[PDB]
Amino acid sequence: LYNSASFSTFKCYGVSPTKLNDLCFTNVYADSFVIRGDEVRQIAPGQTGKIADYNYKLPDDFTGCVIAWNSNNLDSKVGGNYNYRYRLFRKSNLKPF
Amino acid sequence: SFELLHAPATVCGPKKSTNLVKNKCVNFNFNGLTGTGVLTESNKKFLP
Amino acid sequence: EVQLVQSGAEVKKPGESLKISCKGSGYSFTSYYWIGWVRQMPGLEWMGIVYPDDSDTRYSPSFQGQVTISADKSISTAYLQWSSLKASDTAMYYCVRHPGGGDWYFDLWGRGTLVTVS
Amino acid sequence: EVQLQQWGAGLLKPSETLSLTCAVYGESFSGYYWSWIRQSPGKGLEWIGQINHSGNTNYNPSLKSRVTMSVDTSKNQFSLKLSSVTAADTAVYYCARELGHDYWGQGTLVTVSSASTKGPSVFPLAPSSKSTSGGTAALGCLVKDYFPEPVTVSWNSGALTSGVHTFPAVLQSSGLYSLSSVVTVPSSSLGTQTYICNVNHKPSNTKVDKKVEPK
Amino acid sequence: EIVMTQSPGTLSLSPGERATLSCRASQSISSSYLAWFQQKPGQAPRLLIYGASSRAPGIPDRFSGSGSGTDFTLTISRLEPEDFAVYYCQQYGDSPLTFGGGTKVDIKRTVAAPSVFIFPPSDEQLKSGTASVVCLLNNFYPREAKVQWKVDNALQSGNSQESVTEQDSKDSTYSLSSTLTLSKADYEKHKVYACEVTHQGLSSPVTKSFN
Amino acid sequence: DIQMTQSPSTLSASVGDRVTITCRASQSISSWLAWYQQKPGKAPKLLIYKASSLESGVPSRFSGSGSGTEFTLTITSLQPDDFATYYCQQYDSFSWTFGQGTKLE
Repeated sequence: LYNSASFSTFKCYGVSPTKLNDLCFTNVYADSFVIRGDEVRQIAPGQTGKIADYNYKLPDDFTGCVIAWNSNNLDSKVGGNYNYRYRLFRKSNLKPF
Repeated sequence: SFELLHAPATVCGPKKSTNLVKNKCVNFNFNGLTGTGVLTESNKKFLP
Repeated sequence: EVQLVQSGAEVKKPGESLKISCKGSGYSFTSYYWIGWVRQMPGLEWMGIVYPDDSDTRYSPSFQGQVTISADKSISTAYLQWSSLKASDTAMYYCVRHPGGGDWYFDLWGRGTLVTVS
Repeated sequence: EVQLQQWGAGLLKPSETLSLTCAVYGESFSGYYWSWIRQSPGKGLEWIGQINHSGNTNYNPSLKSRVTMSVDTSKNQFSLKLSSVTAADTAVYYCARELGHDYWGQGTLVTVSSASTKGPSVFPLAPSSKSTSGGTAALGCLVKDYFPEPVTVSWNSGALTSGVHTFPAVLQSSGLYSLSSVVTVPSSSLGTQTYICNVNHKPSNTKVDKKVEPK
Repeated sequence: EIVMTQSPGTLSLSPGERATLSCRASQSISSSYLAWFQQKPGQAPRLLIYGASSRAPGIPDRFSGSGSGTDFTLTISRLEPEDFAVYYCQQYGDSPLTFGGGTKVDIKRTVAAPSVFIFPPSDEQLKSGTASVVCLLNNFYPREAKVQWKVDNALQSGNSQESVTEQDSKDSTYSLSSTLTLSKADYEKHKVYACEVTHQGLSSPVTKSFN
Repeated sequence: DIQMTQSPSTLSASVGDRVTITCRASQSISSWLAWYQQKPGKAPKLLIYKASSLESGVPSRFSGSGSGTEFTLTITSLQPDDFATYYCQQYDSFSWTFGQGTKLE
């Protein structure tokens, strides 16, 4: 993953990316989802958007990291992809995870 | 998300290795035993 | 009328380059779809697809035409880029467009051409 | 039904902090989002943010770095703080419920300027002789150099209320305001009647009376 | 930030007619989540139409809305005297609520002609060291007008400002006052001064001059 | 890849009769199905997209059903012009594999 080039963002928070290989953990969780371009800066521990509060709240004690890449070829039509939806209205903020 | 160690870990990266050169003096690591020497074929029969 | 049109049939000796061009017409916003070829063996085989705007290609595992298909901006020429072949297999092609964006079924077909080798 | 009552300071020096409060009556304060909307004469309606009783805040990304919101559940109030205020923040602020669509506050005007309170001044005017020859003339008093916006002007001690034009105040380079109040009269009335212009500036507690006479 | 753009801000039409207002969004609006607000002077905006098609409770039936995608329009069947206000768009289908620019509606009538009643600078202001002269206009329906100052037979700009009153309740006209400031030495140096009035209704280029 | 078995084969029936064909899947796919019409000497023609959804310009006798693995195409009334070949297609994974096909006469 680290040596790939299609990835647009690869910042890591608790662990440096150069020495990811030599570290053993109990479990690895991969959360996958699609968002828009301007909204990708909100996936970090501590944010105040509509995705960090109503869709994908992250804990402040985060240790993995986030990998985002543009996919305009797969998810696009000359009309629109109305199959991707987001939570716009809620009554309270989501708890982490 | 890398769930940190609370029980003994079971996931981490592969360990690389080199070729097996014989009949030359070479520093060697074989699953953690380290040393320098000349490695040659043997007629010893270790149990499994 | 939207249409994918191809040239005439052709036959040539082994070791000679074979190119097939499928032309998209009738609708605007071309090169924003996914264009590709399907092997016509009814006696049903899909090969890779190409996105003209960014020249991105996928390829089926079993079949591989080894084609870097590119389309010019003005003439929208999504011609097959195949400079070599082996006479053992017959690469019978129908050119097909994709709606894209999840609707990955084959919607627009072409009449196609008969390819004879050797 | 929900009744919204808001208050807060209106005059602010540059680089100060703006504080406004809004109070809710009539319905439940919990289980709702309360929003602040700003309206400027040069921009238009703008949405600042919103807060609910639990303390969760939604902010406009443009103002997110300068806007803070607080809620007091005991007395059913919510408040807005806008730090490092600038002259571009002069506007009318409303407190509304959710996106609006039902109920809005009355609105609080906020003026941000680095000028101190000053008293208005009246400049005399004289109609031209050509206006007298034509048949109609205009008599007007010009008020200048008062900083706080609200000022009242009347003529004939308020008796003459026909044809009175009071143009809106304009802001000058020095940071003060000025306006003019005019009345149209026949030229025949000239030379036989005496007029009067009266100005009342409440924030400076100033009352000025001028006797307007022909030419 | 879905930026909304509206039809021309000012449009004039006689009462008892139909009105159409356009509204465009830079991007598609989800589920036609568009709302129309009406604001009268001195009051907070009031909702008229939600969902781009429906009508809010208590709203008269003469307001209608229709549109989709990135194009919407509001229609008023008959304009009562109270229907003259400012109308705004609002999209609530995305994260930050965005409002439109706003469209104003006026009252149409016959074209009038401005009357000019200039006042020369007073002595008291000259004692204070500032000079003010006012090209004045009175009673003209078309708000669009131009006045240009001529000092030493040359164009003057950047030193004068204009103030226009609101539309009258019954006369439906406008009054404008343009004030130009010049230096005392400059005002003494030159002998001829003028303000020239160009208006579509009044063809003659009246150049009101004085010394 | 996806291995998809078209259990029905060359079938004979009179004109104006119910006909049902099935196209079993190796593993469940969430109604990501396409039915294609084929005639001898003619290019393949798109018939049905998204499992049970009729395309414009197609007679109403064709209908689709099935969720996950039991995908089926049913024609209520057979026609002389309906004697042709049907092709399966799936687009769950990127390796888009067709079906074996069925013959009608």
